[PDB]
Order: sequence, then C-alpha cells, then structure tokens
Amino acid sequence: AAAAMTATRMPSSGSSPSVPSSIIAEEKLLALLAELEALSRQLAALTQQVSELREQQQQ
Amino acid sequence: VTTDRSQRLTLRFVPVDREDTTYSYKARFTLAVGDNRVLDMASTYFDIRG
Repeated sequence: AAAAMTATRMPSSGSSPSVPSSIIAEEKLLALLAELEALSRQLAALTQQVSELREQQQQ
Repeated sequence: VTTDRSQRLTLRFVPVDREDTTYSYKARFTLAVGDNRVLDMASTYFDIRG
C-alpha cells in the first residue's frame, strides 16, 4: 500500500558468426588438374617399360 | 541475320570479387554486354567447381 510504492517495480535468435578467426582470398588459381593427368600418364609409362624388359627377355 | 565481324558466341567471366564464409560463398561479376549485341539471360549460368 505505501513506503516502497514511491518509485516503481524466449526460444531462438539464431546467430551464426561465433568466436573464430578472420578470413582472406586470392585469384592465382588451379594448375592442379594437370598433375592428376601427369601422374596417371607417367604411371602408365612405368608399366610400358616394365613390358619392354619382358618383351626383350622373351626373345 | 548474322554478323560478318569477329565476335564470340560464349563469354566466361571470373569473379571481380568473392566472399567465402562459414556457411555461404558470394561472388561478383562484371556482366559486360558488349556493343551491337543483346544477351538473353536464359543463356546464363554459374559454372561451379569444388
């Protein structure tokens, strides 16, 4: 009634960026698709000359 | 009906800017429609590799 009455008396907000580091970029990209063919070409050339041992030993 | 000048059929644009992030990738292109041409946007698509 008196004394104190003179003054006065959720779910999901879904953030995303959190506490990780900063990020950067560059545009000098992508030789790498050539080596996948270099590697599998030269791999064949190994077997090709293993065959050239065998095809001369068989003579 | 068809031009007697040198001119491309297909143009490829690399991003002028990009922003790879936690859950999204963003890219900007300068879509330059050169002179004496028209582009139908139905002939445009993003060639993504990853």
